[PDB]
Amino acid sequence: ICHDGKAHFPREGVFVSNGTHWFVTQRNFYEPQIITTDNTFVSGNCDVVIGIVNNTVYDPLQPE
Amino acid sequence: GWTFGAGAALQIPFAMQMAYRFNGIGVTQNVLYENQKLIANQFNSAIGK
Repeated sequence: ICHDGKAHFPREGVFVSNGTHWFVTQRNFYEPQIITTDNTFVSGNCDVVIGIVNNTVYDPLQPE
Repeated sequence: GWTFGAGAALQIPFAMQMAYRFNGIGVTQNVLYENQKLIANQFNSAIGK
């Protein structure tokens, strides 16, 4: 997913959507969660990966 | 993938299937996602011999 011109990859799980929202989950059981900056890591710019998507990532507590 | 060995088959795109196997030996996902064309070409040229 692309947020602010950067690419974010999951830490342990996959990205899924029910049609209107995006979550993360483990690969062997259904247990959604809201994407934050704690369960993902960033690397590179946003013009290489194929199939990237536009969404938003929420900062847990530092700025709020 | 390996999900059809025990249970019922579950669909998954191939490119996301190779990332699992890359993570299974120690490398990270962005390495595969940033070198897709080169790896595909290498596989094709290796299997064509």
